[PDB]
Amino acid sequence: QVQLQESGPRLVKPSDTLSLTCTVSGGSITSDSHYWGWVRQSPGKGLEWIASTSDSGSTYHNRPIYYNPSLKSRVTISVATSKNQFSLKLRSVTAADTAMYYCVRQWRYSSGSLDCWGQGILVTVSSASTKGPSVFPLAPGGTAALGCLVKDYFPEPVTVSWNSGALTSGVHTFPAVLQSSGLYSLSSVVTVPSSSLGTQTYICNVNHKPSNTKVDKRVEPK
Amino acid sequence: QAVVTQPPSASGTPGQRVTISCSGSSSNIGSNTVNWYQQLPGLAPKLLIYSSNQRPSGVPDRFSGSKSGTSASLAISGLQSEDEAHYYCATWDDSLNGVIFGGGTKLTVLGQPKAAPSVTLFPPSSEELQANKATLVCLISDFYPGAVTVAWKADSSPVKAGVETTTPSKQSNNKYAASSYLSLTPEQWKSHRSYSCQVTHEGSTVEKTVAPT
Repeated sequence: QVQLQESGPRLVKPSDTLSLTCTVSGGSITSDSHYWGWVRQSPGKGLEWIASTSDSGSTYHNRPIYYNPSLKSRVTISVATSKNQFSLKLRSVTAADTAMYYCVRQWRYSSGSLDCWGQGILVTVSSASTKGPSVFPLAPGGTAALGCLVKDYFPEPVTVSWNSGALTSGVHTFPAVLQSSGLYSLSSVVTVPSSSLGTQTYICNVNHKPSNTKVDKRVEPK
Repeated sequence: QAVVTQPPSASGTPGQRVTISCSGSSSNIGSNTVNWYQQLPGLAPKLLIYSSNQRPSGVPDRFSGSKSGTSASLAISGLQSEDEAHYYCATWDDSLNGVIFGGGTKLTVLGQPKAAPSVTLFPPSSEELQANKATLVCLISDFYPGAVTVAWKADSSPVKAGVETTTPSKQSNNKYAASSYLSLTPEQWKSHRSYSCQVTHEGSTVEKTVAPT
């Protein structure tokens, strides 16, 4: 019953080093029954296991370090037992390295069952520079529809919440269009009704983690 | 030869029973157990089956696994529209000393009913204007199958310039969603009187339209 979260720079340059971190938020990162690992998935493609390391392996068993051969030259795996974290460095990234990267908790038995998964982090390999978005308020029978427009960002993704996570009923966040300009746009829409509109305040909360950009925006019409 | 393989497709009608092969060799499936993972759109893989036949605590009873020789099989009894997903097999290979995956299988569940696109449209904002751009956004949701066209019109003057239309993507409920973006210039907006975003599907069309005023 372990929670796994990934963090690290979303946007690596060609032949730079990619380096992510896994934050284990549910138990203690030491167990002689589990290894800790990394899996990736290029967009539209299949799953590819990268490497997994053991902790701990002191007097009892060992500290076996397993790698997918195609990437062993390029890869480093690390634990920070003290901080409840493990890590992955991917050296010399190409565009064939753009992928959702996953933390997995692996099982020392049964061919390496990957039994707990983090939600995943999309790392894009590109020479383009980050661009945080711009948000514009979208103002509106029985049901009224209300929204935010997250305009021109790079790279994927941007998440959008409403009223700091309080409002999740009736929220629809649409997948992004890839414009001709190489930048992205998407929109998030709340279908509510009335009697409303006059009372509630409606803020959309747009995090674009690749640019460290967080914007709140209140709707209403002019 | 140190690699595993599965069919790239399977299909079925609710209530059915479908089976997905996974084929390897001596150094992997032959000498090792098998795991199976399900992956719904916009999500992460889940442990579905482990040690060839065991179940994790949440996995419904109709999911079961087998191994024999150099082949394994995932079997889903009582197909549900929930189950429409990609299904991967994984094992361990003694020759490469690590985890390998199959190429996955897309499981389509069909016989599910047509769904007509609900459509929402939006004018630009008294903010993207007094910055000096303009975008009309057109949001099309909850329609099966994922197959639409989007015509824009200036009065009927079908406008085609500056139109970005996403491809449809697979919503959670296994219906579909897409959006269209008509870009134009600030005065290009208060010049005409009204623009219309129309969305056909199957052979039945849908139109909403907005103005400045």
